[PDB]
Amino acid sequence: DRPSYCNLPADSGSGTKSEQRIYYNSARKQCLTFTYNGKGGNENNFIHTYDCARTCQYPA
Repeated sequence: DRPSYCNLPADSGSGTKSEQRIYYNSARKQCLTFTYNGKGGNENNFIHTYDCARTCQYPA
């Protein structure tokens, strides 16, 4: 089943070190880029596209 946090919106969090991360967009069923400020945010926040795809897009 899909973890519920996969359905949270992208959350850029706080901080000054901007960094690209990947999030699952539940409406589009796609793993997309977003800008993460380095701190805070939520669990729908992945280092690599494959992480998002295996965890949220095509979950075990």
